[PDB]
Amino acid sequence: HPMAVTIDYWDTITIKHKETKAYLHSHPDRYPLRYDDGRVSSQGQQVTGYPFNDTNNWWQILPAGPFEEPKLGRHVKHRDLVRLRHVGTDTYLLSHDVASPYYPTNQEFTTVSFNEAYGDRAADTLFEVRIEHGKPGQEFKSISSHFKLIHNPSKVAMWTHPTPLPDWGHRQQEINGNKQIAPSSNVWLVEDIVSLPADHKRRE
Ligand code: NA
Repeated sequence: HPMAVTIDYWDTITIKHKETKAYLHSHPDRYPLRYDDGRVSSQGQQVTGYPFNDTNNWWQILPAGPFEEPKLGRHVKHRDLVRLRHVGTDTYLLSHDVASPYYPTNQEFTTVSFNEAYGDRAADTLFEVRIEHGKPGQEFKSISSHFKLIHNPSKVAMWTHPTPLPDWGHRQQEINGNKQIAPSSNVWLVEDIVSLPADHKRRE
């Protein structure tokens, strides 16, 4: 497929849910302190699934360890640990054992600052890219690498479903951590390497 290209660290990408077609998304709005059932959220930045194309779908895929200046040509591979930086808010994807908006059993997904992501909350910002049918050393590619995104501390899978969030979440889809990895509803794909120009050698 001409749009199936190996993804490199520091690329900016869009991440699309295979079954619902929603894009992984974020924006400045926060989770409410209390849900209707009385549970308490982290009040962190919302992470949602959004059906349309906009800049709030853009995430930069980054390495898992200490901060380093950008390098070119470092391919992401099956089962690598990664961070995902939301470009529009300059925050870092995080999950933790706080119950999600609609599923008391599933982990909340949110974002955190650079200082948190490379400091005391670093472990909670690491996610494994588990390619469906992946083999050791296999390169992660746009379009063709269907994958599950596994939170490294807890082994929950990033998940979504169709029933929209309330108005506080802009009636977008919930994103949370599924305790079961096997379901096909845990499958995502990278639709576009946004940062990689159309004339770049990597597309040849
Ligand atoms: Na582009």
